[PDB]
Amino acid sequence: TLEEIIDDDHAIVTSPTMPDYYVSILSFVDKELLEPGCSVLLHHKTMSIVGVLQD
Amino acid sequence: TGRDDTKETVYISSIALLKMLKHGRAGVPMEVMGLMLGEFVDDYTVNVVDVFAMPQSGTGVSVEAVDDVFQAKMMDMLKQTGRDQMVVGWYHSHPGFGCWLSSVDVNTQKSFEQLNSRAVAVVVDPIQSVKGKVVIDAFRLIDTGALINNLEPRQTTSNTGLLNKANIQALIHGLNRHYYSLNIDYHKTAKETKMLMNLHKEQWQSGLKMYDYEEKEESNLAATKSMVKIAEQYSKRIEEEKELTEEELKTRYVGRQDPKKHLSETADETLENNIVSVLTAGVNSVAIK
Amino acid sequence: LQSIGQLIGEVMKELSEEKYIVKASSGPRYIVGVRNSVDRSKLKKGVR
Amino acid sequence: NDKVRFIKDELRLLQEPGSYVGEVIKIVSDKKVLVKVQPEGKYIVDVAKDI
Amino acid sequence: MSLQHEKVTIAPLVLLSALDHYERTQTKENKRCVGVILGDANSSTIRVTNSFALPFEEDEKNSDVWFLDHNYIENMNEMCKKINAKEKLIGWYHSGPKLRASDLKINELFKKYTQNNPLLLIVDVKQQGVGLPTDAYVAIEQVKDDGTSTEKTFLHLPCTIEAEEAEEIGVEHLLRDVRDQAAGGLSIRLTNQLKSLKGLQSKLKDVVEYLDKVINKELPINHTILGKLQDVFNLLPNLGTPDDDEIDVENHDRINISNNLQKALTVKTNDELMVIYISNLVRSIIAFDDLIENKIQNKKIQEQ
Amino acid sequence: EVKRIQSVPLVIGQFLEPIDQNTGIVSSTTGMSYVVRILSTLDRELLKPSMSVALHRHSNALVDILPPDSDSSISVMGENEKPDVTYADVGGLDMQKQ
Amino acid sequence: AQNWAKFTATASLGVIHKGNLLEGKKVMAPYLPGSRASSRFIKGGSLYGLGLIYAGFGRDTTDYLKNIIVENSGTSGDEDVDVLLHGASLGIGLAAMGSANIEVYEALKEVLYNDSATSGEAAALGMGLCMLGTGKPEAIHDMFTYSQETQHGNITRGLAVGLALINYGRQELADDLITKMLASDESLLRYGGAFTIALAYAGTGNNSAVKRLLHVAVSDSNDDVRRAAVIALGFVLLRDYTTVPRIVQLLSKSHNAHVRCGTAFALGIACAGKGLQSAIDVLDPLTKDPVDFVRQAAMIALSMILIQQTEKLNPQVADINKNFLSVITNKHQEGLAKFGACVAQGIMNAGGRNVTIQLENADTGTLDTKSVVGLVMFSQFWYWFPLAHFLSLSFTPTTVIGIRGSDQAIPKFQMNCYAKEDAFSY
Repeated sequence: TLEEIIDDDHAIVTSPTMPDYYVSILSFVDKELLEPGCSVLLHHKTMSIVGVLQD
Repeated sequence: TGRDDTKETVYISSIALLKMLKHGRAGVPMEVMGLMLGEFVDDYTVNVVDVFAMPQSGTGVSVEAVDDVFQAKMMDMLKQTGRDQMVVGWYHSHPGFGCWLSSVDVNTQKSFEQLNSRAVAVVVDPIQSVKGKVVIDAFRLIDTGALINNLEPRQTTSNTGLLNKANIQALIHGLNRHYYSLNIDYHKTAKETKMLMNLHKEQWQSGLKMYDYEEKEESNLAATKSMVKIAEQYSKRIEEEKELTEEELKTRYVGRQDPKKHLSETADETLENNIVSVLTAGVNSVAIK
Repeated sequence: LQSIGQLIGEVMKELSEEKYIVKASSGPRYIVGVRNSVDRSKLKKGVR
Repeated sequence: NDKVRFIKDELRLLQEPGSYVGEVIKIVSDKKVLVKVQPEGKYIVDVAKDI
Repeated sequence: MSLQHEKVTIAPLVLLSALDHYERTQTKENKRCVGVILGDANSSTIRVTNSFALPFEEDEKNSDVWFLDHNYIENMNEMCKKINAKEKLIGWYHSGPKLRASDLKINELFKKYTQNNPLLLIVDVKQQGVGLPTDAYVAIEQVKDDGTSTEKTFLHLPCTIEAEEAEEIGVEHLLRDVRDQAAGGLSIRLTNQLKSLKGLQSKLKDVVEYLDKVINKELPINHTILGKLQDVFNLLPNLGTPDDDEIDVENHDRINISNNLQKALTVKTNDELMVIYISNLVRSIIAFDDLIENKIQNKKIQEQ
Repeated sequence: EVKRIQSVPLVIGQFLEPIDQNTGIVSSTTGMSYVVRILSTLDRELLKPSMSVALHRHSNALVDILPPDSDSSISVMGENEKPDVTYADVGGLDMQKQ
Repeated sequence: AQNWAKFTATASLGVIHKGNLLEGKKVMAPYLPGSRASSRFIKGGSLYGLGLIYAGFGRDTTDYLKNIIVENSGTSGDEDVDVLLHGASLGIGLAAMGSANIEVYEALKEVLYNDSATSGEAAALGMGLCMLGTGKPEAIHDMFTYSQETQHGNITRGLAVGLALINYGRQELADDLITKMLASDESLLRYGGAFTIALAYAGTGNNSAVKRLLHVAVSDSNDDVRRAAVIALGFVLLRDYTTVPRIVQLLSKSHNAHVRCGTAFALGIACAGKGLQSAIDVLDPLTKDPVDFVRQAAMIALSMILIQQTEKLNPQVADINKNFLSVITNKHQEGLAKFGACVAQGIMNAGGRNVTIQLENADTGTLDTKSVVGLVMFSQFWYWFPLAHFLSLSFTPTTVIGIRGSDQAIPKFQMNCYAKEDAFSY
């Protein structure tokens, strides 16, 4: 769940499993398609916002 | 070089396998240790004759736990009895890990290489063995300088070798670093084997004794009455067997809690017993009298 | 530095003489072995 | 032969990577399913060839 | 000292070492290995943990001439206690290959060290018997008149084994055997019953020959020994009495139960038969579907 | 060989439900559900009701079974821990008693 | 190439020059002892590659080698003296193949008494080859005793095999030797006993020989003795080689991987010379067996069957070749598996697709010593990876050439079988 968006192409995402992360924003997403509250799709090995094609 | 180099097949005699296990099982969960007496012949054939343990002056597997006096004193004793021979390795136990040496135990093995050129470090698992057979593996440590410049493959050829993956990945890194591992074999004398097979001596007397016959009559009544009670269920079971598939039957109608299994087994038990009972008693009257 | 930390638990309830059930103070129940110095009459439910 | 072949390799089968149980929330059209594993977060993840 | 020791259970390792030690010292008949015996006692259960060799030289010209390394024993006792404290001096083994009248000179040396009466383990080292070739004797002291006033004699105690997890599995691991001293299954108990009969015939000869040697090879008349023998005959069964009859009635009951129990097994075996023919029934429908698929496959073969 | 993969240490699961005879679903007391293979020479006669069971830590597998008495925080009291308060000690409320 | 890899490499050369004696000696000439070598492996394995060329013509080469043997059987602990003495012993064993020169036998027997830890395996085998097929009891008495007394691993293996070697075509005269060995408790003497039945009862099928080797696989739980018993069935049964798949079908259902691994070599040995379609069906789950050394045996065993045949007349050869290449490339397969694929590929297209492994000549309907000794040797190599060039003694060309027999030269062959072109020149 996108907790707050930091303007530098980084974001603080809240996995519901509890550790928060200063992730990077990669390809196949736009930063005005992310709004606080939006769900994000995270890369498992190094956390990154890889998208949200979700309904 | 001085030799082509290949890792030892360890022919661990009966008395040494059995002894390391006794000491190390008792020592759970501490590290346990001691020295190996043997002889080195051939290009890979180490026969380990006996072991003897090294009294703990440390936590075990330390150089505070290896005492110079102790080492001296034990050797001096073994000469009187002719058990003095050269040290062909040292054993230890991990009972928290598989066969895989930890960093401290590599440091212990690095000191043994100075003592003896062909010294092994043998990891004995006292409880943690993953096969019916005892898992023990022997390792030798040779320098990083030969291994890196690619002399490790040459050393491992012209032998069947042993590959284990008990700690998976962790083992592989360690294995690599140290050296290698090789099949472990067991030396059996046919004197040794025969003593071990016999375990009783009043077996001859016992086979012609019996119990009181009051509790025999009791087992026979209990057996017949109990089989009525699972015979009632047994009729109900074969009302069913109307559901396609073996698995579906077991899940749905609880086909595993089987009345069938418990009757066959209880009938078998009381049955086999009454064959022997008649046999023993009928021998006793006519033989003795 | 040649000492270690040891997870405290409590004997939840005896299964056998070799195998005890210890519930640990981190959550999960374990089924544990014994040191053989540990007295078997001193190991029962409540004891830590 | 089924009994002895089976017990022997069954040991390597008991080097399990584990499992989890989730439940299908909804599908997506990249062939992926959103599952919620029960005391954990959801995973968007692909099907094998077994389903 | 205590005489309270009703059994001795000996680990596989104790047996294996002492025996192993005989050829490690490279002794042959009429030269002796003896070693220290370590373990638990002061109890009914004797539990024999370990053993270690001593040097031992026997001169038999005079049975008052003997070699024993005294200092060796004390030294070794202390080192073993630091591995494991449950190891005490509980005796010494003699390597056989028989008992002597001479083992009693040696036993006195071991009473010195101990707080139990030393166990004298006569380990016979060529290995005769279908049982264990290990005898246990503990010296017992009692006032008795058979030409003596106070007797020290050695009373036999049973030898059996007990083993750890590790030690049992290590035995099993050596052995390619399934055992036959077990008396578990039907098969095993059959083997045993025949071994028991053979055990009985061989001992009876030893008793029969002993008695021929008094009366014709002139050993003395030993009232005390015979006395014991007499009672064997006195406590014999006698048939053609109602006692013989109670046995007949007994046989009937057990064999009736075997028949009724067997009839249960006749249902079990027969029931299963029907279930297989069900599996055969299913396999023909399945084979039909296959046979249809394979009809289609053949047209492809022609085509291509 | 299978009785030698029941090694200590072990962690307790609780069997949730069968779905095969060599596969079942357990519920760990770590807090993770698993779908685990069941060891052989174990009966499934008694895996059918929800019962404690022992799991191997590093793979999640049902490597042996526990009797239904084990793995409770509670116990049956009354051994000597029961009060002395009989029917006799209570005064009236005769309707409530009956 | 380094170590024993170099010992292999100097030896491959005699495969090349097998049947050419002209430049035979010349090619190994710089690499011979007393001249320029960088290492001991060159000096020894050069004699090895020399013996492969000269087998059955080797009277010249026997004499040279004897000097090398007495030199190095009066000194030990020097690495050089040992690695040399091993290759010399192989050399001399092949060269003295079937001549039964007593002088060669005594000299090889000093290598054992010298107690080299390496050379005594080579030398034990070489001995067994020299005296081959007389069954002389005195030879056996020498080899059996020193086997019991030494505990050396390499040495003891050599002499149990040698006891099997010397008995060949004996048949019902090997019965005393067979029983003694299979009743030794050592694994080594049990292993060779199985092969005593194989070599002796080769070339003639017997009911007896089969009953006795089925008992061995079941009765011994040591993994090598189980293997040895399966291989041995092939050799007896190369008369009727269409009974062999039917037996070993059963022995490929086995839980024990060794038993499975030996089934490969038996069908290899039986069905080498003429292809058989039944045999391919048995060897198919052996490539799919998940134990590394079972794949290893299987891949080689497939190639020897379908040797000297096209891929356009047999559908299998195409698939099996494609597969061999799959195994090599993958770094996801073990080294055992890589060995099986590479070496099998080399047996298949061998000789320019012009040599076969004959199962025995039908022209007279007898067994041929060179072929047999080649394969039994081939089948041994988990104990010594260098030894698999012994297959050059068992590769025989079968080919039609017309000879004008009145001056013994070769005029071009003209067949009654008709030509057709394959139409390529671009």
